[PDB]
Amino acid sequence: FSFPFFTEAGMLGQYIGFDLDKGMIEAIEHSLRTLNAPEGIVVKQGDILSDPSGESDLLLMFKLYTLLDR
RNA sequence: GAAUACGUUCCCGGGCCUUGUACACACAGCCCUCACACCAUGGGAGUGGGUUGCAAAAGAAGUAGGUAGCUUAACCUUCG
Ligand SMILES: [Mg+2]
Ligand SMILES: [Mg+2]
Ligand SMILES: [Mg+2]
Repeated sequence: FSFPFFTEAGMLGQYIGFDLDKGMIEAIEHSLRTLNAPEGIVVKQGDILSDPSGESDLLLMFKLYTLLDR
């Protein structure tokens, strides 16, 4: 829900955060219409101690910490 | 200068006693946080032999056996 403040500046591109807890991702992904969260943002599951492959521009690391160095 | 506690179940404080205790300066006891180094142990792709076992092949020296080639002083010579 950082989008209200990410777009307060004008980030409007594809923000897609990847968690693993599906009982938490689906307890927060239903919000798309229930809460009427902005319609310009996707979310998809994924880890990073296993899957850091792709290309993007900004790489938000919030709960990475040293769990990958664990 | 006088209207006059019917009553002690109640941590100003102590005695008698009991069970414990996560107790001995001596009373109370259920994590929120992490890459965690570095010496010791249990492992552990492959390397390598020791010592070699096993299926064999090949066999140096020596010892023994055979042996039509070859060679030779003692013996017998029939004297070839
Ligand atoms: Mg007392
Ligand atoms: Mg041997
Ligand atoms: Mg010989």
